[PDB]
Amino acid sequence: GGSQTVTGGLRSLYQRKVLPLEEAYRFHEFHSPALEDADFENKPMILLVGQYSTGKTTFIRYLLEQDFPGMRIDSFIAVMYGETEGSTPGNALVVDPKKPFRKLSRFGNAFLNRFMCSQLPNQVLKSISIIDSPGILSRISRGYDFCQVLQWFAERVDRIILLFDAHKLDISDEFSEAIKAFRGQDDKIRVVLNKADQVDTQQLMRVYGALMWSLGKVINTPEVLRVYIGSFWAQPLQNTDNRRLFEAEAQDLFRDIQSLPQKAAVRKLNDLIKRARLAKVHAYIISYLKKEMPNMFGKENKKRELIYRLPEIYVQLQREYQISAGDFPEVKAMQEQLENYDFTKFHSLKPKLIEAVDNMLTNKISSLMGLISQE
Amino acid sequence: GGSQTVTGGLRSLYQRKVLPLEEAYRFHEFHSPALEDADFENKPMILLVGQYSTGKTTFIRYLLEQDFPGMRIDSFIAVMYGETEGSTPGNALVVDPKKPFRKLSRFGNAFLNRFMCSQLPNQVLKSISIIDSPGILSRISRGYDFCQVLQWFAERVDRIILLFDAHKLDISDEFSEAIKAFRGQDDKIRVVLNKADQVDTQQLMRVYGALMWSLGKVINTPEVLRVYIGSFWAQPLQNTDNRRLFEAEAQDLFRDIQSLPQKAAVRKLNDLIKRARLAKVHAYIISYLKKEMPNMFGKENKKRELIYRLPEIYVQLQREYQISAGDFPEVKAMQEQLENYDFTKFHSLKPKLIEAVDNMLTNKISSLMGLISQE
Ligand SMILES: Nc1ncnc2c1ncn2[C@@H]1O[C@H](COP(=O)(O)OP(=O)(O)O)[C@@H](O)[C@H]1O
Ligand SMILES: Nc1ncnc2c1ncn2[C@@H]1O[C@H](COP(=O)(O)OP(=O)(O)O)[C@@H](O)[C@H]1O
Ligand SMILES: [Mg+2]
Ligand SMILES: [Mg+2]
Repeated sequence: GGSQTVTGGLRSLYQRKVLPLEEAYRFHEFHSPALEDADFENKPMILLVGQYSTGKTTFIRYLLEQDFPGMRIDSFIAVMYGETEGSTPGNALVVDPKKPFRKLSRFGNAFLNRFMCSQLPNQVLKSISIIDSPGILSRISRGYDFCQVLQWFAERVDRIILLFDAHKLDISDEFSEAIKAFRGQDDKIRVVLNKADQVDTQQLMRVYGALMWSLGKVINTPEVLRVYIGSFWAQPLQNTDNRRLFEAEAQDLFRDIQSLPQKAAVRKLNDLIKRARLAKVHAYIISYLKKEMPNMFGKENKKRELIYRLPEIYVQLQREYQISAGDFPEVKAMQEQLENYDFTKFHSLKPKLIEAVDNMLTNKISSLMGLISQE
Repeated sequence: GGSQTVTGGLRSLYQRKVLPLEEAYRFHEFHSPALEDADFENKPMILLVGQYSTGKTTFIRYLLEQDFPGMRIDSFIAVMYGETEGSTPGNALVVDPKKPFRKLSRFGNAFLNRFMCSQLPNQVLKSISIIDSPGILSRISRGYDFCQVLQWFAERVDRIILLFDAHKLDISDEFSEAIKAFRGQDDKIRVVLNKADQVDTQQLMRVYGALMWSLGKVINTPEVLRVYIGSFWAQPLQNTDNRRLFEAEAQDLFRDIQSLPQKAAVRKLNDLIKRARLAKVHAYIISYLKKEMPNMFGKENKKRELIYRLPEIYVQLQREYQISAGDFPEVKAMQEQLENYDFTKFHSLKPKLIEAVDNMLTNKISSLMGLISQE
């Protein structure tokens, strides 16, 4: 709801202020194409990795506080918002251009047959999407590369939740192999020690301790991971000795997840800023190239002189516009592309378009970050 | 007290039954010398490794339930039993032949000046000895190799206790370097998470979790370590939310330490058994060598034939005495030593002496293990 206003504000600011400066200097043919409305309406995703019978399917029902189609308390499920409670098989989901699952077609039927999108109107899903994963075992035989599909979600997911069972902590080689496939994205990982009320207090310490022991043994990062310890479902507690703990841990978890759409808003706001800066540089470059072109003859001779002297051009522009060499595009990649452009057809500099962007960066953004601040 | 009877029983059984079979065939000149009474009166030792201000000195006062000389709540201290409360500086301790600290002389004054033996009549010390260690810091500058002296205690100690502070868990590089020096003896290690009542329940989980995380990150062993979580001193509890836990953990700790003298008794009982078996083999070998020697001439010629055919002798004896080739001494090491012996001066086989040992192994040991069983 509130972050749908943020989404609208970003799209608006981009189309009114940034996009015209990209189109004026063919930004989209050099670097990246125009941003579609899909680039803005992204809800942060969560990947649930956990062995069989850990409680992932219940964990989802616990957050949503509601059932979802084809939940059945094994395959991949993408739980997302939807006007009506419905289910979409994977073979059809990977064709939907309004879904991030279009690239998943590379794994094929053996995977698609074990892939589904369950939709339902639920508050949680208005803000984020949950991707359940098949329960890892503790033999093997899947007609798709299970460790590569897991890897693929991890790179496009905002949060990864390793799920472990305090009643039966049995980290398997397959699970460990999956965790080693998530490395390089440890900041996305959190852990959940479920069914904590099933064991007595001493046993919880042995299990929880043996968990961290073997995790750090695997991830080999000085940055210890966060483990939310509790019993995550609607049922009563068995071993109430740590009731207060399990409740604070659940609140710490709800706060983590509830922050994801906010963190995403900022990430998008920063990406829009960086894009708007790159567009400025691109406009200053093309403009200078146009400025120097002769009024009539020696056009192809001047074009090649500019391309060869492009490194000097960069420094020329950095100084007379106080801009960083960091948001400049790579020198050689430009030169390779500037070969294919009639320099004389470029547009002279349009101060009207740059002012529109600089007025966005100085004034218009301070308010959005204020709209994000009001959680 | 009770394990002083075990000590006496072992010494008695060795002197009455084993030692005469070793002396009859010069066992002590080939393999290992006669066992002194010191070889039996060993009390298991404990090495306390822990950073500064963790509470080691209090931890010791907690177990003993009593002060000890020069405790001062930094240097090595060997807390051991003693008729009277006294203190012995290190420069004099390393000269005492009735102390295992005679080899420590290799590190010298810079270490000896930071080494002491505090004695006192205390029940705990009748059974075991505690070796406090200087508090590791969290700079460096000691005039002795701190990581080599620690290593030296670890190899002769029965139990190593890593001590950590839940109020300020700051594993330092020096401490980690020490823990890496204990590897290869992980079975001796236990951990103690002290001051657990100082933090709230959630913070305990973060600290305890971060501990195991970085420990397994260091020791790299699939065998997770045991961490006794509590507040180990006579004072009341601050955060009573986990009173029951901290009490069971302390009892689990007292049971671990209280078992050490029993485990040692068994280790000695097994070592005596293995020695008595090796003595038998040695007696059968020397006897056979004597048996084959000619009654008069060709003595040096026969001696060399036997030594060369000694591998065949081993198999000859293994079969006609149903004994394992495992407790046989190395073939070549014997041959190198059998050069220096007038074979004709050996003694013929003495069935009287072997029966004395076999009667010890069949009958006399079943009772000692019963004396150990009665904890
Ligand atoms: N918080 C909990 N405490 C104890 N048992 C639970 C809890 N949550 C789920 N379970 C049990 O664990 C089983 C596994 O549930 P499910 O989530 O379907 O498996 P998976 O997590 O592998 O999808 C269920 O039968 C349920 O009864
Ligand atoms: N169980 C405990 N809980 C809280 N504080 C403690 C506990 N035991 C000791 N302390 C405090 O920690 C400090 C360090 O004590 P000491 O054992 O002398 O240091 P070290 O362990 O480095 O020898 C002491 O001043 C004491 O007040
Ligand atoms: Mg599931
Ligand atoms: Mg101390």
